[PDB]
Amino acid sequence: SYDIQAWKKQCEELLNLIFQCEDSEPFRQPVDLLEYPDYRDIIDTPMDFATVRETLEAGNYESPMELCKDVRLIFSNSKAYTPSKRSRIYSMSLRLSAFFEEHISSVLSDYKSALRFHKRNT
Ligand SMILES: CC(C)NC(=O)N1CCN(C(=O)c2ccco2)[C@@H](C)C1
Repeated sequence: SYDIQAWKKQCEELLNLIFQCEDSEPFRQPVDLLEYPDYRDIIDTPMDFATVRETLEAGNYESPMELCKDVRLIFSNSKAYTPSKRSRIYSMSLRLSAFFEEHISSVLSDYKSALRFHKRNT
């Protein structure tokens, strides 16, 4: 399975699954700096799943590792903002993260395998 390009549609389909999860609701759009006027004091780099989908569809990811780093930033930002480990929105974040990690591992493995095959004889 040595298709170097296959990660992109695999990531589009996984973003579609994430958008169907009720747990994605708080993460589908950039945080509004009205309801949370301090947000930028805590969080240096906002990220959300619509920004990730747009960056992918623009042709602005070179690899599924870069997409993975942005998705993990959504979850670390939610960790940085939660008052406790017992919030609705942080709790939703940890379930969505488990689901994402379960599905992205094969995408990453297949991509890195494809790149090693492409360099086998270099
Ligand atoms: C719908 C809109 C785009 N999202 C939004 O307003 N958010 C999502 C990010 N966020 C958290 O991560 C959080 C952790 C604990 C409590 O809140 C809050 C600032 C609320």
